[PDB]
Amino acid sequence: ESQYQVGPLLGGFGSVYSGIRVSDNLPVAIKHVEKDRISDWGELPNGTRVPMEVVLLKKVSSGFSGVIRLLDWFERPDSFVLILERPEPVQDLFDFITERGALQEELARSFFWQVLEAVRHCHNCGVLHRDIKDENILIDLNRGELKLIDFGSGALLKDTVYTDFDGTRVYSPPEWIRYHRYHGRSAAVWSLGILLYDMVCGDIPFEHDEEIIGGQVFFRQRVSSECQHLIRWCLALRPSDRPTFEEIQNHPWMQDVLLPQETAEIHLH
Amino acid sequence: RKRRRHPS
Ligand SMILES: CN1CCC(CNC2=NC(=O)C(Cc3csc(-c4ccc(OC(F)(F)F)cc4)n3)=[SH]2)CC1
Repeated sequence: ESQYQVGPLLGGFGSVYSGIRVSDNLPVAIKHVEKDRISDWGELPNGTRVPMEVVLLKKVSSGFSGVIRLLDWFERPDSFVLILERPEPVQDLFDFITERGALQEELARSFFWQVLEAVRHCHNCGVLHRDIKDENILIDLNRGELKLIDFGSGALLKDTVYTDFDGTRVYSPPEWIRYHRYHGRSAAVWSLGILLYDMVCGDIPFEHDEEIIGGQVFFRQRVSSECQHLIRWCLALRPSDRPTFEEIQNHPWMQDVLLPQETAEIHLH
Repeated sequence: RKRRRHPS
């Protein structure tokens, strides 16, 4: 209010404004969420009733990571306001892929590794993001670091079946499409396979339900056999046939990853 | 096929 200098609207991008924290000129994003539009609510450690998004953001925002950090939040009469970290300079991964086309595998490896580490961090914090996609990934173009955003479709991580989902349908697995259910981890691995294909091919593999359930991955771009193999494994139709995060990260295609700064110097600067 | 965003 007096704490923040409010700049322009960032980015059908909800209501997120550029901001500067007054105390120390920190770049922030100021995200407004209408109470009437929130379906999932939770309670904080002290029983303050808040949107689930706030609960999940607090759980992941302790320490450094590839997750955007919630710095503060406020309740207003008809909304919640969320103060989030803002890297600068930044571009989201969707626009990056649109402008550059299919990524070199070296770059895709670095990015994909970082998303994997970020999603492991969420899972270690008891959080399932449920909307892993290029649009929800920011690239810090100077540091070469990726940041996961928008926990508005997320849930507490659990080992039992999920029967609700409001993420992005084209990144959702066939068990969701066909049966209206999924397990968190295996569904996340499906969406990571869609993302990896998107990176190395320049667009997602499936647009329609029939393609999602079909179990057929055609490569439009030149992609190494090892990368093709990892993608097809992540997109196994049967959830139990998909790799664990450990198996992904030990896959031959994932060896010799660049550091974020190396990535920035080679591909972004 | 146009590359497009997809809402949640
Ligand atoms: C597809 N979704 C729709 C809802 C959107 C808004 N919902 C969101 N939920 C979040 O937690 C957010 C956090 C956050 C922190 S910094 C930042 C940012 C900075 C610059 C941008 O502009 C660019 F890239 F051009 F520089 C765009 C975004 N966003 S944004 C996010 C994307």
